[PDB]
Amino acid sequence: AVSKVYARSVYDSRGNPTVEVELTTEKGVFRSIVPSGASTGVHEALEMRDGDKSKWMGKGVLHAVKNVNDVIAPAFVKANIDVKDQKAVDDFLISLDGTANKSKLGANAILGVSLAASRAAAAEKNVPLYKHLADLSKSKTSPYVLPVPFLNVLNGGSHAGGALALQEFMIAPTGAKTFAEALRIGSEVYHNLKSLTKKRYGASAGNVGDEGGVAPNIQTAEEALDLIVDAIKAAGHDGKVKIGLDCASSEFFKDGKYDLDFKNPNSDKSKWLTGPQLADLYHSLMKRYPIVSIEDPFAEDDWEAWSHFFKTAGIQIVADDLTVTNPKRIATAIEKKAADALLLKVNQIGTLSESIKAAQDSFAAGWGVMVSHRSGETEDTFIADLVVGLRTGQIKTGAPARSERLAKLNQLLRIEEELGDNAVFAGENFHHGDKL
Amino acid sequence: AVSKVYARSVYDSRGNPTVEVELTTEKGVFRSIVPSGASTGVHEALEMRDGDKSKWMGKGVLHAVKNVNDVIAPAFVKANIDVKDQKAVDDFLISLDGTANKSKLGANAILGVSLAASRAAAAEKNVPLYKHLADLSKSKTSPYVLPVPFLNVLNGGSHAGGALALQEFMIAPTGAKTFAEALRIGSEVYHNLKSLTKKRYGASAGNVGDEGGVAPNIQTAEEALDLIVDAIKAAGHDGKVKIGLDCASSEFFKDGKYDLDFKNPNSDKSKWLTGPQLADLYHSLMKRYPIVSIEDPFAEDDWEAWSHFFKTAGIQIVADDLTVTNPKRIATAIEKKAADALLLKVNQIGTLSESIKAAQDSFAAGWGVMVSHRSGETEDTFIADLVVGLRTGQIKTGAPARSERLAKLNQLLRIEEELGDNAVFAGENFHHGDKL
Ligand SMILES: [Mg+2]
Ligand SMILES: [Mg+2]
Ligand SMILES: [Mg+2]
Ligand SMILES: [Mg+2]
Repeated sequence: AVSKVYARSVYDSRGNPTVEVELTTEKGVFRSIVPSGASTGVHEALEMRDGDKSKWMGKGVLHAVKNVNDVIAPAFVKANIDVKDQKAVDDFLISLDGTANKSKLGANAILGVSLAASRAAAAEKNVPLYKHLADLSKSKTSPYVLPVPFLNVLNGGSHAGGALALQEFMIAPTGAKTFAEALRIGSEVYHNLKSLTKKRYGASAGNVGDEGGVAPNIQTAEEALDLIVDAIKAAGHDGKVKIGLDCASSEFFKDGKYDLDFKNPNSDKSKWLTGPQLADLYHSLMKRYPIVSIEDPFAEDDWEAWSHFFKTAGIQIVADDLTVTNPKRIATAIEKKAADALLLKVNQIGTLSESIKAAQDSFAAGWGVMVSHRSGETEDTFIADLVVGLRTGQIKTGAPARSERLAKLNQLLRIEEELGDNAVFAGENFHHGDKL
Repeated sequence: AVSKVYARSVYDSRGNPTVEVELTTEKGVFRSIVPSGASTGVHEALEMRDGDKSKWMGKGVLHAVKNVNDVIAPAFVKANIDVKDQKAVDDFLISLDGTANKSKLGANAILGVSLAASRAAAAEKNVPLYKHLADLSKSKTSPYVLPVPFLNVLNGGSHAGGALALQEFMIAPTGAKTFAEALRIGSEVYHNLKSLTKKRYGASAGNVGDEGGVAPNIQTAEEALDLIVDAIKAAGHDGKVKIGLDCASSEFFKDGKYDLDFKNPNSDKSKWLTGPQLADLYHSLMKRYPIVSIEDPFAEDDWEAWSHFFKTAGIQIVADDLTVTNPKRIATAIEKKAADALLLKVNQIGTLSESIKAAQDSFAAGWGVMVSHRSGETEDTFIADLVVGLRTGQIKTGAPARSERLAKLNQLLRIEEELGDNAVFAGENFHHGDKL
C-alpha cells in the first residue's frame, strides 16, 4: 500500500539534472532514477526540461519533478493501486497524462513512478527484482539466461570530441563460458585497447568518451576497427570476441544524404553518401571485420534504406531510433522487414508495461532483443535485472569504465552468482536468448 | 548477531577489480566496496593484488577475497563481536593481520569488513549512517555541517593522457548558501569549462580523465587556471567560487628535485626544480588566482620543503601522501608544522576506527579535515555519510561527471534534504567546519 510518492532532482553521469523518484509502502522506501540520451530519436516520448537558461544551462527538471509531487502523487496514493499489478499502475499513469507522447506530465515524470512500483512489488512478493520481472513478462525461468554484454570500448559521434562519425564500437565476448569470464575478457581487451590507442595516436587519445570508451581523433571506421582487432589479439582472446556497431545514422542524415564528416561544420556536401552508398561501405566493413551486429545503419524514417540493406545483411540488425521501443513503430518495422532486433529503452516509451510489450512483440516476430542504457546514466541498476527478467541474452550498458556502467555489470555478477546452476550464459546464441 | 561474512570481486570505475564485502545480520545484508588509488603514497597500507599476469593483467583480487572468506569469516563469526562497538571490530581485524601495514591479509580485505560493520550497526540502532558515525566520533550534532564540495574539473598528472603534471584543478563554491546551491553552480561552471576548453584547445580536449575532469593537452598550470577563471566568470559565478589543487608532487619528485614535465620521457633535467624553486612557482600562482587550498605541494618525505612553505603559505595546506591517514605520521607533521589540513582516506589506513582517530588528532591540533575518495572509485557512497558524520565541512569526491563521483554528490543532496533546518552549509568556513 503506497503511502507516499515523492520526487527530487539528482545528477546524471554527465552532470545534468535528472529525476529521481521515491515510493513508500509498508515494506519500505523504493527508489528509481531516470536516464537520458544524447542522440535521442525524434519519435521518442517527451523528456521534460525547464528551459531556464539561468539554471543548469536550461536543463533543470523542476517542472517534471513538480508534476510528480503536485499532480501524480496525490492521485496515485488516492487510487489505492496494487503495485504488483504493473499493468494497472501504468494504465493509471498513462490515463493521467492523456497524450500519446506523454507531453502532459512528461516521460521522465512518469517513468520513475512506473519503475519504483515494480521494485515495491518485488519486495512485497518477497522475490528478487529479476524474478518479478520474469513474472510480469511471462518469460521462461528454467533456466534463466545471462546475457552477453556489448561493451562500447571506443566512442565516437556525439559521445566524444573528435572526427569519428559512427557512434559506438563495441566488443561482445561471445566465446566466454560464463558471465564472469565474459566481463573479465572484456576488461582485458579494454586495457590493451587503451595502451594501443595511446601508443598509436598519442596520450590524449586514451582519454574517454561519455560511455567510457577511448576517444581517438580518427576519421574512419577502419582505423577504429583496426585498433579493436589488434587489441583483441594482443589480449589473447582472438576468436572469442566479436564486434557490434551503433551507427546512430539519424545524427548525420541531412537532405536525404549521410554525412560522414558531420562533426565538421565546413563539411563537403560532395562527400555525402546515399543510402545505397552507405550500404556498400557497411558491406566492406562486414567482410573484413568480425562484426555480428549493426545498430541504426539508416535514419529513423528512411524505411526503404533499411529494407533494402536488410535483405543482404545476413547479420543482426538492430533498430534503435527507428523503433523507439514503440509497439506501433515495431509493427511497421516488422512488416517492412527492416530489422531483426529491437533496442529496448524504458525511457524511449515511458512505462515498464509498454516496454515489456515491445519486447513481447519483437520476440513474437522472431526478432532478438537487446536491453540498453542511455548515454546519460546513473547509479540506478534497473536494466541489469530487466535483461535477466526478459531473458533476452544481450545487453549494452557501456564500456567497463565509469561507475554508471559498472554498477549494472557488477549487478549482473551478483545475480549470476545468486542463480548458480539455474542459469546459462547466452554465448553465441545471443540473438535468440529468449528461445534458449 | 553476525551470521555470515562474505566477499566477491567486482569492478572499479577504471575497469579494475576490487573487493566487495557482504555482512549478514538478523537485520539484513550490509555491503561495502573498497576504492583503489593510482598515485598511491609509499606509506599507504597494503593493497593486495594477485599478480597472475594471465588474468586481469595481474590486477586480480582473488587472494584478498579468499582472505576474507577463509580467514576473516570463520574467526569473525565465531567471535560473536558486537558491530555497535566499531573499536572492538577493528581491533579484532588488526590483531588478526598482525602486521604494521596490514601486509598479511591486505588492507583491501580488512576495510570491506570494517566498513560493512558500521552499516549493520546503524541498522541495529535504527539510525542513518551519518548519525551512527557522528556517534562513533563524538561529533557535535547541532547542527550538522554540510561540506563544501571540491570539484576536480580539470585533470592532469597520472589521471589523464597529456602533458599536464599537476594532478588536480578543483573548484569550490564557498559562496553558496546551501549544498544544493553549491552543486548547482559547480556543474554550471563545469559545463562552461568543457565548452570553452573545446573551443580553446580542440574537440578532443573536452574528453575526460579518470576523475571526470576535462583533459586538455597543456603544459602549464597557468593555462589550466586561466581556463578555469574564464569558466567561473562566464558562468556568472565570479566571487562565489574558489580554487583548490592537488599537486601530487611525489609522482614527479626525482633525485631530490621536481620534474614538471615528468610525463615526457625526454624531460629536461636542467628544468627540474628545487623545493624552494617550486615554492616560488606556488607563491606566483597564489598571487594571481583565487586559490584557497594546496594539496601535496611537496614530496611524501620532503619534510623540510613543507615546513619551509608553511611559514608563508597563508592558505590551507593539505597533507595526503605525506600523512597517509596515519596518526603516527600525523603526529610528525603537527610537530614540524608542515601542514594544517588532513586528507582522509579510509583505504590509506585500513579501518574505520583508525581513520576516525586520525581525524580527531587533526582537529585537536587545530587542523582541518578534507574527506576524500580515491581515483579508482565505485558505486559505494560511504564517504558522503562520513563527511557529514565527522562534520569536517569539506570533501573531495570528483568532478560532477562519472557516476562514481555523482553517486556521492547525489547522496549528499539526499542527506541535506533529510536534515532540513538542523544543518548548515560550511561555506566560507570550510577550514574549521568542525568548529561551526
Ligand atoms: Mg541515441
Ligand atoms: Mg543507439
Ligand atoms: Mg594520490
Ligand atoms: Mg592527492
